[PDB]
Amino acid sequence: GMFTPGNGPVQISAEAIKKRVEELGGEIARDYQGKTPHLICVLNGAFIFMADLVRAIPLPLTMDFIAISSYLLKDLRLPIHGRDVIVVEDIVDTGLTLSYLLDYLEARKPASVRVAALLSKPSRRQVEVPIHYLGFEIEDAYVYGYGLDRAQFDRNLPFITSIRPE
Amino acid sequence: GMFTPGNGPVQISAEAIKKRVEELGGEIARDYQGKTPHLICVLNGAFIFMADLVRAIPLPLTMDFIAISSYLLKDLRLPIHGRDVIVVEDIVDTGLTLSYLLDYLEARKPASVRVAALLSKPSRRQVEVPIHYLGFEIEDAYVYGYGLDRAQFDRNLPFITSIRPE
Ligand SMILES: Nc1nc2c(ncn2[C@@H]2O[C@H](COP(=O)(O)O)[C@@H](O)[C@H]2O)c(=O)[nH]1
Ligand SMILES: Nc1nc2c(ncn2[C@@H]2O[C@H](COP(=O)(O)O)[C@@H](O)[C@H]2O)c(=O)[nH]1
Repeated sequence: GMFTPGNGPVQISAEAIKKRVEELGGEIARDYQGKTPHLICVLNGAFIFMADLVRAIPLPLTMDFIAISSYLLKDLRLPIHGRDVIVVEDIVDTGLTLSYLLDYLEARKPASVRVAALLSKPSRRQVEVPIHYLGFEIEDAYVYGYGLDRAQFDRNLPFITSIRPE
Repeated sequence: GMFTPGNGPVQISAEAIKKRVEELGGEIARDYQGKTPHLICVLNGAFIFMADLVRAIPLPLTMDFIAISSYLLKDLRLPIHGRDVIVVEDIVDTGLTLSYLLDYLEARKPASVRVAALLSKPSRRQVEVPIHYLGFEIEDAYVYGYGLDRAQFDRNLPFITSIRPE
């Protein structure tokens, strides 16, 4: 029993991920100095990114967890009105899901909204959505690991890997 | 801006936590060899423990996330009937919540159910519940950090700390 990488074109080590997440955390801490952000994790794929990210943000903050599908499974529990909100996503593909979520959150009138996403495949972008804190921009490929699944499996791989289009 | 420990009687470093979680992961991997566990994370407090734990279990597995309160906020999404289920909890206090959850899960007839909890305060136990994979047994105190909150705050501290009864 060992963690094995797929043969896809995208591969990112736990160490590389670790270093990038720490930089993003430091960036957020700096940008939100003097404030109390409310980080909203988009389940299920972003829960590991969320876990590592928050531990790299030396600020007083709160968090929530929600589920959403393309075209809202889990609702918000804490108020976001007037809060400085930070959405934590796993990967931005077409951008549809994030687009719906941002409109949903904006309807409640938060003080501000910024987005943190571990990955982004801009060649697949169909709706322009903002990503203020991006881990890595990658080519078009189906990735998995580090929270992201492959038919519900492989969310436990400590690294990001992928399969071939075939 | 820096992570600061409270003055309570319970203090556990990120390093100590890291080492213990890795041992538990190795234990699960060994016990569940040849099987495909389904880990159910009890939100919100156990999401960091969950993130680190799964990355220390070199086995094919699936996961889900649910919310529950003393005396069921977020429901199950994946089937558990016939599955070898592992509940991932943050801390066992009176044991009431875990007791309800186990009965809930058992009603669906899983193949087996085992429990992993980062912490346990047995002096506060009112209902005997099983913990097959325990991180640390601690004295009675209100802890926070590493996913656990203090009025919704401090879930981001990379270590477990606590406050004084006063
Ligand atoms: N596991 C995995 N999920 C993906 C990938 N690309 C997109 N997704 C899923 O699709 C969701 C939204 O994609 P989008 O709405 O931007 O098209 C993401 O949050 C993610 O859960 C991928 O390459 N691997
Ligand atoms: N943050 C924090 N939460 C606790 C503590 N003790 C109990 N809880 C919360 O209460 C829930 C269940 O407690 P129980 O049902 O065993 O009495 C736990 O899952 C946890 O969320 C504590 O010391 N600190």
